[PDB]
Amino acid sequence: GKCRGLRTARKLRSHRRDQKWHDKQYKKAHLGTALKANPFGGASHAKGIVLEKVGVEAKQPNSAIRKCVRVQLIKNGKKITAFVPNDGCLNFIEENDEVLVAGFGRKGHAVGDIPGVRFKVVKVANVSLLALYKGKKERPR
Amino acid sequence: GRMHAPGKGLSQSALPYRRSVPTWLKLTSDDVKEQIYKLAKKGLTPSQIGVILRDSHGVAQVRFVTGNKILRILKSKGLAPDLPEDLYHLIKKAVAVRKHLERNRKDKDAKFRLILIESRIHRLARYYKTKRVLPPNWKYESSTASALV
Amino acid sequence: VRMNVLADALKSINNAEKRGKRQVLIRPCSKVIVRFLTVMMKHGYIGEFEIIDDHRAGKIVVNLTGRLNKCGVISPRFDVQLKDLEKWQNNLLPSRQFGFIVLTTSAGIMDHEEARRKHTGGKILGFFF
RNA sequence: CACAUGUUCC
RNA sequence: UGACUCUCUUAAGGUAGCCAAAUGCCUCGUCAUCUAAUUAGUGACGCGCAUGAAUGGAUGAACGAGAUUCCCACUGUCCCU
RNA sequence: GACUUAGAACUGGUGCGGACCAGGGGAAUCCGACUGUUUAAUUAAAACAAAGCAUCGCGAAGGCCCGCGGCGGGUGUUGAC
RNA sequence: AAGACGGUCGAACUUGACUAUCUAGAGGAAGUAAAAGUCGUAACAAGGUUUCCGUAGGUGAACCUGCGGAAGGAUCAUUA
RNA sequence: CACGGGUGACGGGGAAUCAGGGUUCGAUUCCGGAGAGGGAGCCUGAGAAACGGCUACCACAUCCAAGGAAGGCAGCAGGCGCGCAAAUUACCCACUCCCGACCCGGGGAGGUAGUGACGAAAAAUAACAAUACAGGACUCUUUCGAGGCCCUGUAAUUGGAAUGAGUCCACUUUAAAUCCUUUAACGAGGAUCCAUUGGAGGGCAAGUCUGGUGCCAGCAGCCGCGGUAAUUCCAGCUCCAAUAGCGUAUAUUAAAGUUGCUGCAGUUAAAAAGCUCGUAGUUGGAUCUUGGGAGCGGCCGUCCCCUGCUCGGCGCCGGCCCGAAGCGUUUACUUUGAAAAAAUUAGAGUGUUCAAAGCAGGCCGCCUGGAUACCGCAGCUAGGAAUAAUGGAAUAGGACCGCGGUUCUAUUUUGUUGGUUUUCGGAACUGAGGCCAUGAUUAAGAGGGACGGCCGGGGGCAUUCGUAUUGCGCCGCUAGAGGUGAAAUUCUUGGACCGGCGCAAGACGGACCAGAGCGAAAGCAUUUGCCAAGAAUGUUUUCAUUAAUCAAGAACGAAAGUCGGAGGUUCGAAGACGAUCAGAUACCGUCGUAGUUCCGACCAUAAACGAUGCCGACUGGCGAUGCGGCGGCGUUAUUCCCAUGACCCGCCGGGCAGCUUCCGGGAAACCAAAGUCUUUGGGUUCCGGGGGGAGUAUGGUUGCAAAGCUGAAACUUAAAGGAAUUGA
Repeated sequence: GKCRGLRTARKLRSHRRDQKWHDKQYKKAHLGTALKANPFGGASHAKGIVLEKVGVEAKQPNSAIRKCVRVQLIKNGKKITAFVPNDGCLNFIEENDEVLVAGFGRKGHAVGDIPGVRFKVVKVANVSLLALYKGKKERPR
Repeated sequence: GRMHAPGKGLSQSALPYRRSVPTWLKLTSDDVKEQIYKLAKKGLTPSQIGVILRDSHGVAQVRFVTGNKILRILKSKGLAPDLPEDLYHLIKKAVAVRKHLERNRKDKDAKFRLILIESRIHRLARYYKTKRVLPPNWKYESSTASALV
Repeated sequence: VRMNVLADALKSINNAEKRGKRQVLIRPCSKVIVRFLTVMMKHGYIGEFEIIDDHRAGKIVVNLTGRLNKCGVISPRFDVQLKDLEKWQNNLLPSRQFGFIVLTTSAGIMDHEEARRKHTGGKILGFFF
């Protein structure tokens, strides 16, 4: 602190209050716009409806094709290009099936080779995709 | 460190340690006071009585010879002016700048110089308000200040 | 202008101690500074001081030894309870073996050990070791 | 007096 | 489509602005709105037969017995006398 | 010695600026700034005028124009604001 | 007792205005992310007109020019 | 920081998390408030604006015979919807208490169970011995190898020993149960009664193992792997981390000294507003009581005193001693005491077998416990007088000691009965007194002001000079003259260019001119005059804290630009033309509008830079320079020397700077400040939180306009950037 007066507590508190708004983490957590733009709305997981499967081209040097799914929510109606987590799992997903979509772990930032996707699929048709890969569960058909 | 100048000069008086009366001075306290009353009667601000007394009359300081200082002696006999000397010369200086500004209104340097005295006048005005040597409703008004010399 | 007087005195003799002057002059003389100098002398941190009492704020010439590391000042004078006085010396003094926090109490001006003996708190003044 | 430009990996 | 480039020509080859306008034949131009239905009106699009800068261009607060479009209310204009 | 204003109660078939006097309003487009003037007897307007703006000539034996005529006339009882 | 009269609290209805959020929209101007696209080469070496800032104008385009500044310039230096 | 708006806000006790400080949460068992779908009104009752009470409207919903009637699960269950998200339409008043006329009846309060990897505590998934071996401390053996006095481990090698999980009865438990414990019998050698979840390039522990894949599939929080030898993809072996738990997403905390009070940074990485003034706000010079004495321990350490002025008893001879009550500048601050719900927190005791827990329990009826701590911040009371505040008397309505007169009045008293006046106790007023040691700290290497001699491209007004440039007049002589890298555009026998003499106009102020001076900054250069101002120096001159930084606000503010006039020499945005080039719409050259010049108003932006806010102190020297002052040999002018000028040698204050070094600091460049900083605090403003979006949109405000001030988010990105070294 610069001012060191014996009764400058309201000056020091106002400076710390104002300079907190210049912090990226404080302004994100204390503004309605950050929560408005979030499709989850503070939710850890959400259910959505598959309307199409979208292939996403990769970034600089590492080049491949990433398998994604355009997920449309039920609680908000917004559309999310969610990423299919593991290898060979797009054969598991079908059209017009409800999916449990969460984040991937970077908390609102595009992850690695995939451009513009922050979301991954956990459960499909109330059946876990991890057990589908392991063969522990079979899709009801 | 002047408050309206960037100068940091060091030039002021320095009294000697001893407060005793000089050995060459044979003028008693009342003889100094009647000399002070003579200079104050013919018109003289207390700064100037101290000046010429140490020049011709050879006194070191009035506070050491008499019991009081120059302004305090005039206040006892009521010969002190209505308003103090440092505010008087600031108002006199402010009148001269404003009178000069009437003709030379292109003088932006003199225009900037005008606020400094009015800044300095108000600092002396509110200080003398707390010392109760001026009336509590006294206020320096620029248009009617030309009546005072 | 000169807001605090003890702060200017302590930093002036700290600059002389860093250079290692045999004695140092501080321009103001105050009752607090004289009381401050008597606290350090009983512990032998400095050489013997003397004041030059003119008809103004006097000047103090303090003889210096080489036993002083740093004598700081805490501004403003925060009041110190008996409960957190251990907390004050934890993050200010170098160790618990030595280092002295002096702070003014109603009984007078003394270091933190003597304030514990008299069981009296007060406002902090500075630290020195 | 003019000397404009030549995809990415180590 | 086309910034760009080649080329013929004159004294300059229409710049800023504006437009189906009191100025556009094609034309009832195209799009949106106003309607149940609009060759009318408004806002945009400009390859403008033949817009355009004191032969003044654009703008348009206030006003106009100046010329048009729509709405509320009002009524024998009309149903139908 | 006054007229004016405000308030309260009661009351008449909700009737009360009771006759007379007496602004329909709103949203837009084009044009002209406006007040004004104009084809007496078909066109009151977007036409004319208007302030504002920009040019041209003239220092008097001069610019402009009148007069059949003359040391004729006006601008001019004027002089670049 | 039903009921009527007047007063008070007063749900609620109609109409009108204001405001919060979402949102269609002919047309228009932006930013971001790829291109082995096209046009040129502004800046980094005096980058071939030294660089940059403020303010105006012009031009397909980076940009150019005028005026005044700064070196973050290629000069801490040049003489009776 | 009123009012207003939002609140993804019931509040608190408290919860998580922290060395210290803090951050986040608190719908949730205790307290208090609000409600029963949204309002509104009411009856009864002590207590309701009650809804497991009515009365209406609104919205939803029910039966109907179509006339009518009737409802409020945010009470326990339970059903639908909503969701990522949350249990049984179970039993019982046996415990806790509550209600009633009451020992007796009632309680979806509550208790007991069921579901239930919310979570927490305890804790299975094995142990021993023998054979082969791989070996370890010892003796011999120079090695080899030996016995195992002592062992350590490995091997579906073998062997019995002990229990649980489950089957399972008796008892207990409980209202009836259930679970746990006890009890019998069974119940394990691959004790098949078989433990999973992630990963194996780095952080980060653990294969350069095998095969397939070939920038495809895919992996990967990040860096990064994959394009035919993949330590990173898919499988197998093996190994590593936790272990009935593990992984992932979301949100928060610490790490974050990346929000910095503790405790950040601001010259170059993010940054000090262009500068100044300026009321709030914040911070503020020194100075008003130290010392002595009685006692004890080996000059030092410890206790008491420097308090003053109604009622009683160690009492004693009007006075003295002691005890009690009251008054004695006010705070902040410090110490103490009371009042300070529990639960929770720390913590005493206690073998729930341990522990999470709980408040019990232990001994041959007794012994006992069920503590203690804080409750800040706020309020009360009591000791202290350092620090930080406020105040006393200097026109004295100043403090004490007796008072004199005036007014009313408690009255004790006139023996009682009645008037009066006063001694008398109280309150107030007025005049003469006596006395004070009769009442004034300092003048800050703080500030303000006065004065003296200067000083300065400081500012404004007027005046004056100087070339040069342009144009014109005249004269002379001429075929070229301008301009360029080179040419051309341009002028030219109608005489260009050049020379000379002049005239007129408008700009500008060279050399002198400097790491010099002045000014808050922008900025300021011909002579002279006028007006006002200013720093520094000198001062035994005046006031006495009048001070420092400042939001709101205000003044000035380069150039460019705008509006009115004046004037437009030169230069010169735009534009025209000639060159260059692939093109020039640029750089070059000839013209040239606006502008550049003066006056009156706007505009408030600069690389407005020292890229370095302002006030105060300290910390090395060295030679200069500006001003003022001081001292001194001497050279030189007025001349006729003192004194003043010009030099020379030093000293002082600050004024701009420079040089130098291991003060010190910094990432370094470098810095006398960019130091006196993890040994972190002198004071006060402004301002920054990776890079873009973006100084953009919108909103507000100013401006004639241009544009000026304030000022986002969506989204995107793993780097951008600063200093320095080596190559190119």
